[PDB]
Amino acid sequence: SRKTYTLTDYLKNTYRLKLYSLRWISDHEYLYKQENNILVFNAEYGNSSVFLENSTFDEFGHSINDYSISPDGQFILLEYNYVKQWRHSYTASYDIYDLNKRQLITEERIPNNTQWVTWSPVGHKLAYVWNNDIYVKIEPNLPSYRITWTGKEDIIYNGITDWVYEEEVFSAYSALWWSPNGTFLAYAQFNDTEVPLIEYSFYSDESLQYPKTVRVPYPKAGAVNPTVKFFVVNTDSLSSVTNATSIQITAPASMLIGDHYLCDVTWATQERISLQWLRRIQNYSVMDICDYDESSGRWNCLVARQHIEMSTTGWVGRFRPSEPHFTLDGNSFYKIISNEEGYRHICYFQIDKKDCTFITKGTWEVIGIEALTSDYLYYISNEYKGMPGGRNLYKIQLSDYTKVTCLSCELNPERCQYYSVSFSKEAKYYQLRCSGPGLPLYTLHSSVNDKGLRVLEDNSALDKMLQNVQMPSKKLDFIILNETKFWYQMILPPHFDKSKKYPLLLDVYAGPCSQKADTVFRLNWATYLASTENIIVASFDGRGSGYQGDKIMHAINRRLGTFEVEDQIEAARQFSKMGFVDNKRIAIWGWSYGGYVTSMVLGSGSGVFKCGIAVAPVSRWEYYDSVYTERYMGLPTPEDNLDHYRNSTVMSRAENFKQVEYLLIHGTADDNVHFQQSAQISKALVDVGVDFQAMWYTDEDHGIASSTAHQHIYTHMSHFIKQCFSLP
Amino acid sequence: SRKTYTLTDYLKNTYRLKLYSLRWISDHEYLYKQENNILVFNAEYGNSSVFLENSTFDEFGHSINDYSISPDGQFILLEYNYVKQWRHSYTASYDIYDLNKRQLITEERIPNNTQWVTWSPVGHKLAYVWNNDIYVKIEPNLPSYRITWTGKEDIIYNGITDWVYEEEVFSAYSALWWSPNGTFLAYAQFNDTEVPLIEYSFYSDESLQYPKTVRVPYPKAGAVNPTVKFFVVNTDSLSSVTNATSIQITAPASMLIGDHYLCDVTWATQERISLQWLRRIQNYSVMDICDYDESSGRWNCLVARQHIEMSTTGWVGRFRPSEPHFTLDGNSFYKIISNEEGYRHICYFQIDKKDCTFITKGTWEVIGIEALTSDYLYYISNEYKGMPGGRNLYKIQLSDYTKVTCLSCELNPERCQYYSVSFSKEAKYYQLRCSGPGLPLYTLHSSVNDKGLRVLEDNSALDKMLQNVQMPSKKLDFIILNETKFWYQMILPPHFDKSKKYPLLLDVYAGPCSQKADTVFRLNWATYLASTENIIVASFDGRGSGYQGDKIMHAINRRLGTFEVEDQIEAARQFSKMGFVDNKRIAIWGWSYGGYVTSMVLGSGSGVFKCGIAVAPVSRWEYYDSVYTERYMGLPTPEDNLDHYRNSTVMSRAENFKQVEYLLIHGTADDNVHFQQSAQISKALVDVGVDFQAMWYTDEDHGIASSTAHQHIYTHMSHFIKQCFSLP
Ligand SMILES: *[C@@H]1O[C@H](CO)[C@@H](O)[C@H](O)[C@H]1NC(C)=O
Ligand SMILES: *[C@@H]1O[C@H](CO)[C@@H](O)[C@H](O)[C@H]1NC(C)=O
Ligand SMILES: *[C@@H]1O[C@H](CO)[C@@H](O)[C@H](O)[C@H]1NC(C)=O
Ligand SMILES: *[C@@H]1O[C@H](CO)[C@@H](O)[C@H](O)[C@H]1NC(C)=O
Ligand SMILES: *[C@@H]1O[C@H](CO)[C@@H](O)[C@H](O)[C@H]1NC(C)=O
Ligand SMILES: *[C@@H]1O[C@H](CO)[C@@H](O)[C@H](O)[C@H]1NC(C)=O
Ligand SMILES: *[C@@H]1O[C@H](CO)[C@@H](O)[C@H](O)[C@H]1NC(C)=O
Ligand SMILES: *[C@H]1O[C@H](CO)[C@@H](O)[C@H](O)[C@H]1NC(C)=O
Ligand SMILES: [Hg+2]
Ligand SMILES: [Hg+2]
Ligand SMILES: [Hg+2]
Ligand SMILES: [Hg+2]
Ligand SMILES: [Hg+2]
Ligand SMILES: [Hg+2]
Repeated sequence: SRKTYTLTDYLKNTYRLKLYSLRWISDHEYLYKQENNILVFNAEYGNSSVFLENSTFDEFGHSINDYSISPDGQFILLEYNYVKQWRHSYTASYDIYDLNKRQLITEERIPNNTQWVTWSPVGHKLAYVWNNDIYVKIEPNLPSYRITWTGKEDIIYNGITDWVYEEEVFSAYSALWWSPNGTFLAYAQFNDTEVPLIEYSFYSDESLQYPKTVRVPYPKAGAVNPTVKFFVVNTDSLSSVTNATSIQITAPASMLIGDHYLCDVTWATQERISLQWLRRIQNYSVMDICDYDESSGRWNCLVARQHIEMSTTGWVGRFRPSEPHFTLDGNSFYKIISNEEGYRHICYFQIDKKDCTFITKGTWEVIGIEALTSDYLYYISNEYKGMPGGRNLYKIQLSDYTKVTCLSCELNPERCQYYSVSFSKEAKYYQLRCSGPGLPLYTLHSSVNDKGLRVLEDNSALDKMLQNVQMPSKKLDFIILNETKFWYQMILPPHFDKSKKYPLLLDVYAGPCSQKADTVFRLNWATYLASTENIIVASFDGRGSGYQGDKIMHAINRRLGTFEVEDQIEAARQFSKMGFVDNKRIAIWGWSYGGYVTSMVLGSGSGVFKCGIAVAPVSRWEYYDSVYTERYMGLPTPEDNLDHYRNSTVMSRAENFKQVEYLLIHGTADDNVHFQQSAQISKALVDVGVDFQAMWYTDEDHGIASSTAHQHIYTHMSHFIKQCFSLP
Repeated sequence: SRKTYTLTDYLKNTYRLKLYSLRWISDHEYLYKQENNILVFNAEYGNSSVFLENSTFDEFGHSINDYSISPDGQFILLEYNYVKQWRHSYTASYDIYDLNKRQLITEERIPNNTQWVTWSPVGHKLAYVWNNDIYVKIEPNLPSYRITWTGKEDIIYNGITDWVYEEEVFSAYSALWWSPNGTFLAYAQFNDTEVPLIEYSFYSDESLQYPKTVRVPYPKAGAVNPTVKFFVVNTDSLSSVTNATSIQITAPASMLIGDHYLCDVTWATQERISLQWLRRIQNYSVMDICDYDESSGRWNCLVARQHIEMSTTGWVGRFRPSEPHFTLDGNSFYKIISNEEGYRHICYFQIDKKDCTFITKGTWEVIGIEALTSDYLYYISNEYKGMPGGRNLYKIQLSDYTKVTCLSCELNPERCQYYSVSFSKEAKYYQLRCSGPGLPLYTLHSSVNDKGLRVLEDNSALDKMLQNVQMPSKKLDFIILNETKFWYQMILPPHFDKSKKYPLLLDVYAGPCSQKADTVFRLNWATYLASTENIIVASFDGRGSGYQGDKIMHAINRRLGTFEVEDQIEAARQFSKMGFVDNKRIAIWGWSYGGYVTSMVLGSGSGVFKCGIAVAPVSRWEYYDSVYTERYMGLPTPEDNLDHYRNSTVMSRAENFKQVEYLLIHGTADDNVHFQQSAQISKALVDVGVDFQAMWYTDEDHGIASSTAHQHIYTHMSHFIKQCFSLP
């Protein structure tokens, strides 16, 4: 009798997950916004106070989009007139509110169209980027000191990243790193002069008479990449009129040999910076340790103190070289690295010593190092119950690596099997965030004896609403393919009954290092397909998938569009032999990498799939960005990996699409996976006389996330799938 | 007759219409290319021989695209390396083969990437355009003299048209006019310096890593237009030492006041040039008559033989000012002019005399004037039987305008009701080509005692094949709306039965001056729909339609998207009364203006149509080019016609599309009706939550006519009509 979870429930967000996003501000307090008051909370006791009254900024005269409070708490940054660029980049205007007075500063304001701004870690110095150059303000109401003069739109970038660096290398727009002191300001400079431009039309509102042409410096696989330089400036010695000096730190000679990337920057102490470099052929990386010289005022990077990682099996790291976590004295650090068995585990490195010491081991992987004090290293892993799709927090006593406690595994075991965490300063307290399989649960904890303090949000409201709906359930399990375990999940209709045959939709991603079978709770399209349409929605993690060692993850090295495509096909075959799936109605779908795989699968000739939908697919690896593509495929030259670049396009399989119903969807302002990609798919299908269905989304990007396009795309795909499956 | 006319039949051209395309070279001979031999025929006696054996250029090495025989028969131009640009423009390589000898010319060759070439009208001089400048060659083997020096890609065009002039004003790439003597070369020069650029992506072959951005100067409604100058050069007085002397003829003062166009250039005599100009507000045109002053060496245009044309109820002419046809002495001319009842008839004008004398009159119109001799003017009209969609050749004895003979009306009246004609020089002979309603029939005739000489092609072959096909029939008739006849045509399934109820597809074009109901024989998609799927395919000529007088044609003046739209809706309602139509299955489709009307009708909320298809539609007039749009719509400013430009978009009717099923299709490289227009349609349906189907065609233009794309669009559109009509 209860209602079923509908498409409109998913589209209009009727059943909302409650969050608890906080920001630690010391070792025992955090910020949290409640009824848009900015509150501070005391971790030990739970009492809270109003940091910034909800009311303040009513008469400000602009919607305020975000805020950033100075560390040594005298000022707050108000961000307004936000306009987005890419995934992380944007432009905004900024005001500064002096808290020890009820006053906005009216002088020497951060300019409009500022590209990035950051407080120093302690105090209240500011650094920002405007017209691609860096400026520094020692006091909020004083003139800034201009640090760089070479900034030039789409060409020279100081303190911010260009397109590939934002998106693929740093996952950030920012390229500024303050000293822990606030003394030094380090920054990167990117030069894109000879990087070729992607060009596409942007139509805008109907009033625009001529379409705009967007031009973005974007290196396609094998193309000229941007170069990079690294600098450090002393912020304590600046002059009102005299030009600031930037000291350059040069990449090591083993990188200057050819094309390379700056992949990570980390201050180990007030006087030591760690720079992690990577070769364009992403086989070799070097961490350089650079020390400030009292005498010279320059920075020395001793060659014998370089740390080097290489891979024979594939590439370095998952999506990048892993982060180094330094002990307080900066004399040693911890880092995740692939062990001799090919499983990622924590290694202990001492700076002027060469090898490292593994401190964890086994047939599972450390997902991340989350905190480090002198007594303990805290990390997240998939160790628990041998479930690669689960995640828990652990604690290692550094005096004996065998002394390891799981801090979250048994807290609430049927409801919580996927945790992330956020530690205060010095790791005195931590917030735990369980993401499933039950409703998300956010808790607070004390480190001394790992006692539970409270419960921050338990989603009881959602719980009450959900009891009135026929929610689907989720099965997480594995099949054997050729001697090996491969995991999958199924989202099953309510009142599931295995004596019936349900239509099956295989929801695929399957890019290198990905994981689609897990223990997270989600309310999504699949929820609606199972709850209302009685469709089984399955995801499978095959070769190339992550978190289960390099034998599985690297199987696809230099070979995209191969075993990962095959494995999705085999999984669907096995699913078909389960008494409960009807083999006449198996479909497949995905987005991005999932779109490519869906396309390759539909073009395989397998006969297993009746229909599929590819949204914003990659179609040919030569059309994709250098950093991501070359990492897995090398260079598209005859000298290297051209042949497989050519053998692994969707277009080459055009003829086999005659056996299937295909829906191809792409946003025309996709700066990431260019619309070109799908344009070449349709052209090939047309050259061969194959009929298929299509939809472009005007001015939409890779997310197709504007509110109306999002409703529209899922509406269209629901129609397509219902008809494929003969559902009214 | 058994088997039916199939989709494949249409797409594969199983049933070809034979043609007889001939080229007159004198008063009594024509060239005809059979297979690939060029044959010369004698018209009086009908004997023929081979002019150029198909074998001659076996060792040329290059595939020859076309040929052009000099007028004195001494040389032939061979065109090869043809690369198509827009509708008429293209580039190519040229050779000249010397006929009396059998020698290709190796000296002073026409250069590669030549943009236009033309022989003088009588002899063998050559004029060509390369890199936007004009060159002249007195003899094929001699050095060319450079006439212009200002040529500049996309900016200065000497002797060739820019995009708008090519497509909309001259309907030709050429902008060169040799005098009948070959003495003078007149030419036009276009300046597109400030015309804005339309920009769109061209993806090319799979191998292109980065898409190309195509950029073309194209004036949208109300934007800056190209300017034009007119020059004349004496080609008998050229020298290798001195530079060519071009004499400018300026446009009349009354055009010089504002933006204007050069619309038509005609040599009246060896020394007299007629230039027609039109104001950007296409309500005033001026014909200037200019004469060469032998002593001065100049050209003078007497403000007093200026002839003026103004429309009260609309614009001037049909798609442009009508062409003047000068008597041999040049002192008088005939031209089609709307008379005082609003019907287009032939007026006779004497060069320095006021007014003109109408030599035809009646409720019907002259379609074109085809030939002029001392004693007779020949012309085509729709007078016969009062059928506006019928066409026939007539003769008027000039010494008594009441003596009018119809030359084609009774040749074969049941098979032939739509004629065009091609006259030899001096009009001693004519080829009639009948287009329907029976199979095409080409005949040759002598003008003396209009005697039929021979049947050239009767399509006997096709006739026999069609006997074995269940061919649809065509019904051409009218309905009476207010007190006015509006014509329609229906294409009917074989074995039609007025007792059953058929689904109906309304096939629309309906732009200004157009005609979709006529007596022409066609083998097309409608043929298939009717013969195999049993769909009635109807078209209707409502207000705004042509050839029935200005009252109907001008009704849509400054109001595109109103009455032409409503009348299509009303025609469909009327077809529903007629008891052989299933009124649950009515669809509408169209291309271009037809896409626009289709979309305006689907979005009118009439409830009359179930579904419809729009191909490369105009969606908002501010997006379309200046010359065509402003003719019918004036300028889009607050002082002129902005309100109606804004209330006639497809986008404003978005919400209404929820009542119907729509398929929108457009090529991404459409340089005429920009993909933009459909991108704005799609985005408006998304912002209102309307689902619909789509198909973009990559790198296709307004014609979407490469064979694979043509096959693929009609295939996709057939599936769509079939499912909307519940037809397997
Ligand atoms: C919590 O309460 C204590 C005791 O009154 C007070 O000192 C502290 O400032 C309070 N913390 C907050 C964040 O309101
Ligand atoms: C920024 O924005 C406002 C309005 O857009 C303008 O008045 C102001 O002077 C600009 N400059 C600032 C605030 O730095
Ligand atoms: C950017 O690199 C190019 C080399 O192509 C060079 O012309 C230019 O000087 C560089 N600019 C800077 C500031 O490094
Ligand atoms: C037609 O026949 C006449 C008489 O022999 C001949 O002179 C003429 O050249 C022929 N014409 C053609 C085009 O074959
Ligand atoms: C045209 O191009 C071809 C091939 O590049 C060359 O052989 C020829 O010399 C060029 N010049 C001409 C034909 O005027
Ligand atoms: C083309 O027009 C531009 C803009 O007025 C003008 O500056 C230029 O001289 C013109 N050039 C020619 C050759 O007519
Ligand atoms: C010929 O005249 C043009 C302008 O009409 C000039 O630009 C060119 O340099 C001249 N060359 C000679 C040979 O005088
Ligand atoms: C701001 O906070 C107060 C105090 O809790 C709350 O009751 C009020 O509704 C809030 N008002 C706004 C502007 O959200
Ligand atoms: Hg990188
Ligand atoms: Hg990296
Ligand atoms: Hg990866
Ligand atoms: Hg014109
Ligand atoms: Hg014109
Ligand atoms: Hg017209």
